Amino acid sequence: VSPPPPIADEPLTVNTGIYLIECYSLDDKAETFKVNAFLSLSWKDRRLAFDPVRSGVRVKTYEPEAIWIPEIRFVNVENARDADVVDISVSPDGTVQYLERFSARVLSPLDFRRYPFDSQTLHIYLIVRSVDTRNIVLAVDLEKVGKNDDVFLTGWDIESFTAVVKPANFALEDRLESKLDYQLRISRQYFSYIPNIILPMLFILFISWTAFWSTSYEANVTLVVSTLIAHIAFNILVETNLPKTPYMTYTGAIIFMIYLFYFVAVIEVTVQHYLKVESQPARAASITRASRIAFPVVFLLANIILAFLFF
Amino acid sequence: VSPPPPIADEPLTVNTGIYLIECYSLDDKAETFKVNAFLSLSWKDRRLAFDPVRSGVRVKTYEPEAIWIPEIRFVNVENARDADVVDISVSPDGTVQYLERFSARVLSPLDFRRYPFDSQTLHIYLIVRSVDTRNIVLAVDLEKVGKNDDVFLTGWDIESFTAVVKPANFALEDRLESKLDYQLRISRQYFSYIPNIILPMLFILFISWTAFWSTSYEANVTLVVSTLIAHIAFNILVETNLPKTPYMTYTGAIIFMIYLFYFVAVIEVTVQHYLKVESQPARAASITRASRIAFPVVFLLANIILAFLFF
Amino acid sequence: VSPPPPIADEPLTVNTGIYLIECYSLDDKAETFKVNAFLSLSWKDRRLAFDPVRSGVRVKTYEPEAIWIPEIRFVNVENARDADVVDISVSPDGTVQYLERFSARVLSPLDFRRYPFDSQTLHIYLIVRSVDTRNIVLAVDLEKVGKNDDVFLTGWDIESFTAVVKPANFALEDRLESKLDYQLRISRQYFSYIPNIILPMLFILFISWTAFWSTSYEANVTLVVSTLIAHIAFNILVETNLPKTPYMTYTGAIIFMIYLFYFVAVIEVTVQHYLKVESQPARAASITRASRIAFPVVFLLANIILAFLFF
Amino acid sequence: VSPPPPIADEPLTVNTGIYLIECYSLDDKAETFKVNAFLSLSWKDRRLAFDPVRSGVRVKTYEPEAIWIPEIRFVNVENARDADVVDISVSPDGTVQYLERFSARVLSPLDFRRYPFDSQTLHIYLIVRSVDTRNIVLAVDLEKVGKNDDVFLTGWDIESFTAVVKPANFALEDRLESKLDYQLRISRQYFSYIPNIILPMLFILFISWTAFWSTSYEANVTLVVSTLIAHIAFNILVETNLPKTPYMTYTGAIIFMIYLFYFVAVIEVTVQHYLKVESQPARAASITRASRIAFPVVFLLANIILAFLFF
Amino acid sequence: VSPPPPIADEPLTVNTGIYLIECYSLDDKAETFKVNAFLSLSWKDRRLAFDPVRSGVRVKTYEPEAIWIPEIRFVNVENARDADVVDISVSPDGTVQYLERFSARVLSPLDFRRYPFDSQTLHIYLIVRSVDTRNIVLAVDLEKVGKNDDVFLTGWDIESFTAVVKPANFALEDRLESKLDYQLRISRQYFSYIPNIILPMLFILFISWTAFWSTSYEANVTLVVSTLIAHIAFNILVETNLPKTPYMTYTGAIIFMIYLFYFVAVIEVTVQHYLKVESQPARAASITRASRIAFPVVFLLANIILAFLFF
Ligand SMILES: [Cl-]
Ligand SMILES: [Cl-]
Ligand SMILES: [Cl-]
Repeated sequence: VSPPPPIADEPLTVNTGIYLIECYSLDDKAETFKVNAFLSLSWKDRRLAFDPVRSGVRVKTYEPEAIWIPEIRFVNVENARDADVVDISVSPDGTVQYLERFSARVLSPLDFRRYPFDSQTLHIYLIVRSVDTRNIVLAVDLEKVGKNDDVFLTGWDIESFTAVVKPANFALEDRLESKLDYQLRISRQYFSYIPNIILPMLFILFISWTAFWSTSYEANVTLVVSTLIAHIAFNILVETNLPKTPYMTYTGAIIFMIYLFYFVAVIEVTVQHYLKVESQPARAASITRASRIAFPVVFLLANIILAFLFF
Repeated sequence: VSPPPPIADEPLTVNTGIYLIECYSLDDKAETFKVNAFLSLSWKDRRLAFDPVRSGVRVKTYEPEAIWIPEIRFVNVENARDADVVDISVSPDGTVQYLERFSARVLSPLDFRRYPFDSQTLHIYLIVRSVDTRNIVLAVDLEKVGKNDDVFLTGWDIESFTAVVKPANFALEDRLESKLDYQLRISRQYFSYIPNIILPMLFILFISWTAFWSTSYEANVTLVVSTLIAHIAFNILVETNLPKTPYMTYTGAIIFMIYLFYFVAVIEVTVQHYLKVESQPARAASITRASRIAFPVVFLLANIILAFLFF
Repeated sequence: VSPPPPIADEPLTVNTGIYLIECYSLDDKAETFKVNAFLSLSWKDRRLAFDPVRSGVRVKTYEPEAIWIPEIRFVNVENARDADVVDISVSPDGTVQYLERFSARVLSPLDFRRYPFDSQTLHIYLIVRSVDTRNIVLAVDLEKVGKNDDVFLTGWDIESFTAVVKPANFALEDRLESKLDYQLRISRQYFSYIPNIILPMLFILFISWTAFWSTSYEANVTLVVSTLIAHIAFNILVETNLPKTPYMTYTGAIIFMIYLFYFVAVIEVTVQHYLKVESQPARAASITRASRIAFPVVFLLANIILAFLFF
Repeated sequence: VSPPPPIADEPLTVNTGIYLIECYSLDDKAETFKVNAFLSLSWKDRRLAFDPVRSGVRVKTYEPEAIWIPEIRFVNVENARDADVVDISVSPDGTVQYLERFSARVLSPLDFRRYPFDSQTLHIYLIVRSVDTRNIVLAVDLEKVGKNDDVFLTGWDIESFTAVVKPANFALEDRLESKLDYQLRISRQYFSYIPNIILPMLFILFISWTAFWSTSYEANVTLVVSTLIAHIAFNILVETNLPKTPYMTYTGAIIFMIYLFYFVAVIEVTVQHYLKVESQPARAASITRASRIAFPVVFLLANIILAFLFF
Repeated sequence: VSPPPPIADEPLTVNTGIYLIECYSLDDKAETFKVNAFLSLSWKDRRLAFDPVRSGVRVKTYEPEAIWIPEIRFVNVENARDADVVDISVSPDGTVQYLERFSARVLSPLDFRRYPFDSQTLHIYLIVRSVDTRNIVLAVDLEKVGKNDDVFLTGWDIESFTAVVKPANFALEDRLESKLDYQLRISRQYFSYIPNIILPMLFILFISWTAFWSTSYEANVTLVVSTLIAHIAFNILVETNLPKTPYMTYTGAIIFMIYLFYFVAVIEVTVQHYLKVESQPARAASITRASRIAFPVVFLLANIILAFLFF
């Protein structure tokens, strides 16, 4: 075959809809996710039209390579989609109803600034290249767009699956291409991170601060440096969950700022000990007593400085 | 082709059965598992019926694309099934017997609340979309549903493979779809976890508690902080076996509660030492002697508080 | 096509043979292994028989989908086999010679009780489903079963590749199925494990025992707890080589028993120190001197208790 | 089919262009990256030419296996490309316009000398083998070469995608082959590495240096050796991001040089302690006080020695 | 089709050549590597021969399934090769020129005795099975065997790609098979390993030896045991780069021998301390002073004992 000829000089509207049956494998590091969904297309090809009265049953089915079907292709995917054709129904008036079920690996970027309290807007871009004999445009059949009540993306809640109704079209290598935008919004399930990363990472920090109620370098070094080792256990665990962002993550800031509250603690401790060899135990254990508040304070300030700075 | 015409105005019962030949790769983190099984279908298409007497042999075989075969598709899979067709036998009266062997990667969620003492109900959902010319319904051929005596899902015992006989059917994008539910129940083999995770994780905790029979900060810090390091070895090992649940796991609770019995131990130790610089060795080593029971008690209580809270 | 009609009322013998060209990727954790082998089949279909004298060359070749070929399928595989057809030769008398080379991922379980001193019996099960018009049986063409002198399964020696000549056949969903059993026996190359896991894991234990010739808690805690950290390095390395068995592995026992000889060492040390604060340096360093033999003894006993218990 | 016959004795120019739709998965260790792009070809086959006036619409479409299409193949790929054919338009004068969209895994080496401040020149080599009946040459259709404003290669900025216009051609196994060179230049997003690797790796080093303001071996050993442990945490993390280069990386130098500033620190410390048993506390704590500047100096020198040496 | 009939009673020589376009992914652990190469075949089938003077152009091209092409198959591969056919040219005299480009994952074992200073001989074995009607033999077209100036196998230098000209042929399941042997020799790029594994692993050892210039058990235990921890960091990193060999690696020996120079160091230290409690500070610090040379000596001896033993 080859396309429907234009009765006027109009371009052909093709009526698209994506209905999600599964979302799975949101891979943060990779900035991807797998989807499994119906893709539903719908266009007018009068060449196929017919008389219901004489022909018998209302609507006519075709095997795929019988009729002309538009080159609808996903933009932002790695795996060029794996699809079964489900039904092709042609209505009396030459209007076609195409349905495939597909699954593909989509490549939408994620913004980690607010990790692990972030939300995202995933993107499934649909395209169609316009042929020789006529232009083609896509548009949204808002009733053939949805998702399942099953659909669970482990570690995220799912807000909306909507579609930007207006396809911005444009010239790509001499011909026109029409591009739609489907939008899956999600919010990270942050609960996990409290008792798995934050509360522990804090306890091991707080332990470090017990060297303010001690005056034994021999022991304080152990206190602070050992807990720094323990903290390092949890920096290398968090920084490889995520990709190398060229912008600062919020968790990453918190974590990096902690590397001072160890560094500076060592300084205080190293000083308190210094002065006590230099015999000013008054001035030494002024500092050390100060710290007992300075540290918890400057922390609760500076986490609130950051909190605001990031939200 | 195209479907059997409805003699009355009835829908079309299709007679389904899944017989498991292999279950494997239950992936906890992914919330998936691979299955390899016969799918057996069975429907009435009178167009194919015949006279055995004037025939040859009793029953007639067809190559797949010869006859009309219903669009039976798995719902909750990532890999749209890999299938070889095994036999299509048509009985004299137009009743078809379809058999394929398939294997697919199924995506059923697991509830980790009781890990690693949990059990699960896996789900293989079968669907069929209803065509223009008539509706289609599924139902269970209870004699064509089973599993092998071979079948072993490493790290789980397998209870039942049954099927919810009544398919709840419903409207999806204008047409009807009929959905069955096959149910594989399993229970985790928890033995591994005793001598691999729990008993060790306890010994390293108990060691921490030897700092109640000591009065040497210089050493006690080492005792408690080192064992905390060792414990951290086993938190990062358990917390990446599993997915990030937004609900509290039972193992996760135990583990998180342990991070206090290190934190609080440090407090006690830090205090006992504090008081000894402030000269109340009586009051100091009252506490220290108390702890010798307080800790083991509050633990056996609070593990039994949790145990109950989770079971 | 459809099968050879039975001249008597006999079932059809199909003459099977597997010749291994490669075994590779024995995956302990997965309980699998990849094989790459000739599958050779051989049956009598008189419909194909012919006159050599008049027809020309002695034996006739056919492209696969020309003749009737039996549905031979592997039972215990994940990847339903990838096969090239190599030759189909039909002898004058209607006897067919089928040869494919295949490769597949086989799923045979392994028994780890004796790891890493274990041996295994891998299993490649061949099946054939019996048709409508006649029954089918498999049997072994003992001269078409072997393996290469190349074949190396890294980390295992390979004993035998034999086949249980008698196929136990049986009824599966109304029809007969005939199942053969091919058996690849292997023994683990345990040498690696001596200087990589056992000898080191022992040295770090023996170091722990230097705290019996010391009377400095400050230091002994360090000695024992540090070496316990080092030992933990090698428990988490061994326990993820293997799958979670619900039965006790021999290596796992040894390892778990070691977690006492650290625990109990801490006890002794914690005691020796205790008594020295309570002023019985005699009784304290009686124990400590006892231990110097108690420990190495109770170890050589209890590894020999286990050794016998497991062999 | 078979090629266009040469009107003169000229070779055939084929007009190539690659338009990148996605770059992703730059795998440093593997020295690869996945691309997804239009490949656009364009040649003159007069056999296909026609009269527009009589034939109807201006330009003629063909299904792929209808016409002769040149054997264009990618050189430096692992996955021999996955391609859909998009359009084949033949202009009146026998000039063909071929368009496929492809995606492939490209194998271009990366130079890590300046990691993680490096830039790279990726390479997509296009080839065509020349046939019996005539020679074939490639050349660049500079207007059909570009990339998207979407295209993001996580962790890199993308400079240019250009093409070396002149294909160097040559004899390979008796016949000619013509090879083009497309060039994707990129620069690593180094920001991530400051607060994730460098600043921490420095703090843990600076802590080591607090043992110059201390005179307690018992503690200094702890200070220096513990921080060396912490540093080892970050050497094994960096050295497995990257491949085993046979040339010195810049990060690797820095890191390896740090292993001296621990080694030499131990020496100083071990000495200061030695002398203090030998009773020259003057000479001992001359050294120690010297070091307080020697170390930070020799570091700022030697990082600047290297910095220059590498840039 | 079916083969060329033998004019005499000779077997058919088939003229093979492999030209490497890419080698990549030498996987030490797996004992594999991916190759991407031309396979070029060449045989005499007179049935295809012709008269150039009357037929027109010198040489005739055929689509693959037109002519008889020999069953050439790779022996030692996991992935049964992925191939495009490039050209089939038939010369006037019935001699065929076949060319495919293929890529496959080859399974050649590597000998790790001398790791990481080893070299290897990779193996790509070509086979052909001999038919009913006549025998087939392979042989090398030495001018159609080579490699690219591009070809880079990251972490190895590439010496030669040659072919054992004489195919040893043999009987496999009743018929003859002819097997060629192509040989890719490579040498490991060992530079990486000096500043990444050996020099550090030595510094951490040398630090251990600073406990000979100290007489503080409290501290020496820390010195030696901590550095043993640090060394363990680098044993578990080296021992999982490589497969479990049943023979001793050279790196593995060095590493295992190091586990004594920690063990024995502990002994010395544990002794020096013992004697100081038993009051022979002379005899104690005789040993300690001896060691200061004993250790570095016995090391430079015993690494040279081994060096020789392995080379
Ligand atoms: Cl697509
Ligand atoms: Cl499906
Ligand atoms: Cl290609």
